[PDB]
Amino acid sequence: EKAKTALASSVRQTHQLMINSKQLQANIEVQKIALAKAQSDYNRRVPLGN
Amino acid sequence: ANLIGREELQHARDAVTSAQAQLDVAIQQYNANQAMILGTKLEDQPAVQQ
Amino acid sequence: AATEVRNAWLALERTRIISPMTGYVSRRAVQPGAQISPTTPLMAVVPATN
Repeated sequence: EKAKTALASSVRQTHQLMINSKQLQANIEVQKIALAKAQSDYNRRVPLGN
Repeated sequence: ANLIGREELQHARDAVTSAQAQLDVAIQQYNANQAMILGTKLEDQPAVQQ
Repeated sequence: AATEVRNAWLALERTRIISPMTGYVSRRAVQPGAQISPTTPLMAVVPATN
């Protein structure tokens, strides 16, 4: 029974890591949105500068 | 109706998308740490049985 | 964890001693209530052939 409990705990921890992956993907998405905005703002300034 | 600048609307849409990304991050943070508490009852949790 | 569970299962299943021979029981020395170890002689099996 002790060994079986250990197996269950290990399975749960692995599942937690797999979820953390998705969390990091969401963080990537927010950073990408920020970059896209900062890029859009700059392309409005070049024609004025010319 | 062509009243406000386009960069104001762009910044509104970007804000909405960023907020959605942040909510996704929060939901994922919750989904992890719910893998540990899968078992409904406190007495049945793997740690206690050990 | 699976390796640890398999070792536990083997240890549990080895609680039934099995005879590796088709013979006859000669010098029994094990009695119920006895405390035995992997070195204690329990009985003997002597084949009737060869």
